[PDB]
Amino acid sequence: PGSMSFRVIEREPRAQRVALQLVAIVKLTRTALLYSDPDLRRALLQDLESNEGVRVYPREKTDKFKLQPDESVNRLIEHDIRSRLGDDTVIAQSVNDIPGVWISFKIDDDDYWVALDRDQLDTVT
Amino acid sequence: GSMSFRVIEREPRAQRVALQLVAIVKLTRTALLYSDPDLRRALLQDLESNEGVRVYPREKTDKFKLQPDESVNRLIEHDIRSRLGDDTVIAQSVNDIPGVWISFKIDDDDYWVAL
Repeated sequence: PGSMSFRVIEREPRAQRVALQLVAIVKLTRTALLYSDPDLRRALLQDLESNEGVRVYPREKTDKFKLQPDESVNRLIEHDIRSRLGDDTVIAQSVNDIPGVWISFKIDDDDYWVALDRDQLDTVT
Repeated sequence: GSMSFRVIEREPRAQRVALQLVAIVKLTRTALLYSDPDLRRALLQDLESNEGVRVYPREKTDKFKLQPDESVNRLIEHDIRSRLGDDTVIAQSVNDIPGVWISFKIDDDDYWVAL
């Protein structure tokens, strides 16, 4: 049980909690939409909004967005998310001047956002 | 503080494992609820392979075993049922397969999620 080190566990377990939760929301939202009945898809999207606070927007070439504040916790959360969703995942604090937690996804060649009503990326809901 | 009337001193926090399990079940149930019937096999395969979420039919003949009756488990179970419904079965095994087993229902169809 060693005395020569200096590094100790700090806040990393919380970052993992937050990240794995966000990864679940994005993956399950994508899956729900991918396999949805087209006749029920509006209802699905309303259900996600009302019961999970998840909004789905098309991701357009004309979208502007702002990256998360470059703080150490945010870097760790983002890194943990990208480990599961892919390097090219875009994670933002606002898109088209709407604040939130914004995470990109794709279905084949169609691009989307998941938008969550959260003041901070470092949030456990 | 221990004898005081402050919220933080008198009420246990929601177990994070419980709220996470709730979110997974809610989303899974949502995916299934609005799914295209011809895509339900594909959906179930994707849930298992890509999200680690295994959905099975729940049959009347299923044997299940309840979680150990310890105070933490009672609080987790209470937090799950307060969000999913009091009809929710929560089990440590179904048909002698260990796991975190949580039931849900859509119309006349009963299901398990194993995590």
